[PDB]
Amino acid sequence: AKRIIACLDVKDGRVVGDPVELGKFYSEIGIDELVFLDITASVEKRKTMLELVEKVAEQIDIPFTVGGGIHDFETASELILRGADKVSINTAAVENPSLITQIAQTFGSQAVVVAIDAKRVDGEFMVFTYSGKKNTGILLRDWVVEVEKRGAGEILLTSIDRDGTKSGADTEMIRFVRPLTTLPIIASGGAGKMEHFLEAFLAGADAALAASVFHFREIDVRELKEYLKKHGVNVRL
Repeated sequence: AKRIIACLDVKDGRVVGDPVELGKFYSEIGIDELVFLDITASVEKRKTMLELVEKVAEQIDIPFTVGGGIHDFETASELILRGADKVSINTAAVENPSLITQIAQTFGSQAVVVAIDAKRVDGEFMVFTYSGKKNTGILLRDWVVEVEKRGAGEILLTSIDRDGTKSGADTEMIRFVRPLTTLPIIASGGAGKMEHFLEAFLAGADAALAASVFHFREIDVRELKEYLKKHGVNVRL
């Protein structure tokens, strides 16, 4: 049941056109799920994220994920109890793979999205943390397996190379990750036209995430659902 997810990068409660009326619009246009990525000053970060969950939960009935600087279980728990359906963790998850299990045991595995940012380094796929500032030296191959074994429910796969380029998704990497795990894969980064979405689902993606191409209105998601369904992709329309 392939999903079209819209990602909303947000700072201090604004998109980087508040996050709520924007996701409001997306819930109506036909978006299946939302993702909110907060880049707030860390001293106001916890309160701003909680407030954002509140206001989006008050008017949006489709699943939404919130992430970005979620460092422990208490932050994850309060964001879920406040109205979020899933949390995404990357850096805390990498530095502490136990955290996947910890969130998953209270909120189920389906409540834990692990965001994997990967990049080619010397011919190998490698996991990056701190928003692509740190090469962890961990092979994406090894980290994907461990992520599922720890109890994750979904993997948000972003190619740092092809992210924000509009020149197509990283189908070689999706195909690389696809035989390694069972979890739904959310491909993020690269899509700049509808054909890139089809290419992503053929690679093995269970869901497509785009941020810039939806906001700038380069792609309509009704049009895009029509298109993919036309060419055999099982989308909910």
